[PDB]
Amino acid sequence: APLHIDTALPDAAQIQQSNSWLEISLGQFQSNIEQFKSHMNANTKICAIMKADAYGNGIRGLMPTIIAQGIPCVGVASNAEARAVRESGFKGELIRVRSASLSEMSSALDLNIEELIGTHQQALDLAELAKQSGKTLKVHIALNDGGMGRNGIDMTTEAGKKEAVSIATQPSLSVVGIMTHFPNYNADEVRAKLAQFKESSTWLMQQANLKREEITLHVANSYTALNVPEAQLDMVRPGGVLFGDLPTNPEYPSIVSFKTRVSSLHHLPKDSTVGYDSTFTTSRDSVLANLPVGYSDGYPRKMGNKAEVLINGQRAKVVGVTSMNTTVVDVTEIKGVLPGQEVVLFGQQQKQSIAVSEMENNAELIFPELYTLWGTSNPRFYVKSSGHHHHH
Amino acid sequence: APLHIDTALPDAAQIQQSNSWLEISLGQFQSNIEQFKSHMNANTKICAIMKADAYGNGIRGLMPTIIAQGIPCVGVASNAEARAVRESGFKGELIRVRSASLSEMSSALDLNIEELIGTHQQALDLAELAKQSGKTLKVHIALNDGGMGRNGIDMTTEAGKKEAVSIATQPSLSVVGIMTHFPNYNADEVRAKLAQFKESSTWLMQQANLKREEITLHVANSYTALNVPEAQLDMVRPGGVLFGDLPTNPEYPSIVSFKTRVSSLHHLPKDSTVGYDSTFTTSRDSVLANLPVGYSDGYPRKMGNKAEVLINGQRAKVVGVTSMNTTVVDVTEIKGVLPGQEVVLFGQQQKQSIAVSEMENNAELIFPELYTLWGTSNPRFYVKSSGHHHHH
Ligand SMILES: *Cc1c(COP(=O)(O)O)cnc(C)c1O
Ligand SMILES: *Cc1c(COP(=O)(O)O)cnc(C)c1O
Ligand SMILES: [Cl-]
Ligand SMILES: [Cl-]
Repeated sequence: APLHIDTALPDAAQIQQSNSWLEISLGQFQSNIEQFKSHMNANTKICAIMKADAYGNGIRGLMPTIIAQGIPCVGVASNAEARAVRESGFKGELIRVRSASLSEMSSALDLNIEELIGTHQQALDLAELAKQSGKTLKVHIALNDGGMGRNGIDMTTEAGKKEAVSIATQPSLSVVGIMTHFPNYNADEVRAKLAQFKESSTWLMQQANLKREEITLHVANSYTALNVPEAQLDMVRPGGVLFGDLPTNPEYPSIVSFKTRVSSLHHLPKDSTVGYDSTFTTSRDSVLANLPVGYSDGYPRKMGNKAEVLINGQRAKVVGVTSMNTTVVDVTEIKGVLPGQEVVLFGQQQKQSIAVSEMENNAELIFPELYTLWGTSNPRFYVKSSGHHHHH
Repeated sequence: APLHIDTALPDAAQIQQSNSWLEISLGQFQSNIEQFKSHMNANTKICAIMKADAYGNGIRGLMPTIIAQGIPCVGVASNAEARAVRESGFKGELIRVRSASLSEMSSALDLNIEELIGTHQQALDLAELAKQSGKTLKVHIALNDGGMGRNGIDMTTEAGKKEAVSIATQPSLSVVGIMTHFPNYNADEVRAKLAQFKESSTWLMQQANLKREEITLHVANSYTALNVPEAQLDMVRPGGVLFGDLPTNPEYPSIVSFKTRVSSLHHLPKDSTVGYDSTFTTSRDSVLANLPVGYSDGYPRKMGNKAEVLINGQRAKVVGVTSMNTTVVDVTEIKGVLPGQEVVLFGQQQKQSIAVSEMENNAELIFPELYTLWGTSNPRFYVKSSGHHHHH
């Protein structure tokens, strides 16, 4: 992960001289949050999950919305993300959503992170950091009832139960949450595992003399929070749906668009090869648009000869394999194309749209594999537009 | 591409609290440059190609070597890269290796870039920038003899020849180079296309009254420079081989390693699922190492259930699909594993090594697709080690 998340929001001139960039719809983000909120039970609260620099969309540009919306908790993965969240002025609960090294945890003490632990050694290490800093550190215990086999303690054996109790009774730590996480979007499996989580967490709280009313039980990602409402419990952990990436729930549109512009227009006669390995050959006299985007910007090699981009409201085929920095598009039958025109690589333009399913099939990746690396490799511009006195 | 390339080189403490990072062997980079140099004809010179933030390896950390080695020319793609090169103090020739938008070219005027043009409109636009800035701008003309169908002017038709002459005779520009680029590593095809390039460039120089001895003819990437030596001409453009990524020439080892550390060690009984979609189930009581690296750091989802990582000098299988931020490894039969130990995701550790071919097969990507995004998504640490008074 990036060591530092750049502090400045790109301005319009900076975007103008960028090769490619992300346009983030702040109004769509606001709307997705409000829509999500409308489905949450009275007794739950929201922890907005902002790992991978807010799913590529950018923590620094999005935090003012999180604050305005009064969201009480934010989740992150890296220390740089935790810093960006605190630097926005956010004074709510900040949780880490993964296991983190002792070095990570120690360097983050001033950020007031609630770490996520699933092993005795993590508890011992944090207890020592607590002792050395003259305080009690707040932690969440990850349980393995969901079957992720990832950050949690499995309690299906005597040894696992014993280890869980040791975690939960560690001197110098305050257990503020107990959680699990589900591996798929199968509502019936989630319900079965939720029941087991209730049993395990109840048992653990009894053994460790924890007080139920002081513990936040949380298990739900975006899918679960909306589609298994009885799993909302004390707190939900939506990430993807806020950003409009919950495949089961298309009523939350994606907030991200990936754009570039036409740099130059080149005339190539019939029977001309394009790109490394000469995988495409023109069948007619052609006009090709040269775009200064390639796989080092996160537009994969596999897009070549498969994907279309949008130029002047029309679909144009990407021809030849993508280069490291450049993509070539066939604009022979698109009229009105000129250098400098905006190109949509993912998103909408006039009446055309590139679907997520379209991106995934062409890239042979899942959508978050694309957008998380878009976000480390391109500047973000936060577009704010609607009608009167309204966000979207 | 990133809007700004971070100015500071990560220090040791910063790396210690990073989740994952790249280790760049500066001695190997130095050695690759010196070895490459030893094969260059007396009459050629080197333009080190540093696009995509030096192929993920980092312009800022590598420029002092380029300067010490007296390399006369550097190539870049983005304005941020051009800035990072000039900010190192480099006062040699700086060329752009792709078509760039008018907005990019205009904002870069103070960087003294020699742009790469293949269309009349680019020539007209640059001539106007030259006029407005009260100078003559230096340019390279890209010709399409190599058949990339990308940044160049195709001259196989009367219209293409006429356009090439218009580019080459544009008032207020100084043509300092004429170039092409080859689409594959087929030495016989390269030789045939080289002959055609000589014919085309000779013809163009005659028509535009250019003086041969004032023009740098350049056609060779890494492969071509080493394997078709008659194509070295006046200047070569090696990128990949300097960084140790020339598949045909394994005698230039890769300079990059991708690392993380063991965050936590988890006991999971037989018949336990791991990861989203539960694609792996333990067949025995297991100990799993939780690593804080995932696909948002550039370690792809496809690595899961395929790849191995190196821990304590031993290969360990990645189990379950990679998460956005976390990877799980089976260390049941690896002794000596402890939290905090270094993990090699790509590179060497003791007597073990992960091959490039291994990475490509598992990721289903070509190597530069991996490392360019590693470099936008992780800090770089420049390791300097050898024996006495020597770089490597
Ligand atoms: C990322 C993640 C979330 C958010 O998941 P979505 O499916 O994007 O809503 C919540 N909790 C944990 C532990 C996660 O890793
Ligand atoms: C990137 C590129 C190079 C360097 O290519 P390698 O195969 O990495 O040596 C040289 N010239 C141009 C025009 C390029 O695009
Ligand atoms: Cl988990
Ligand atoms: Cl080219």
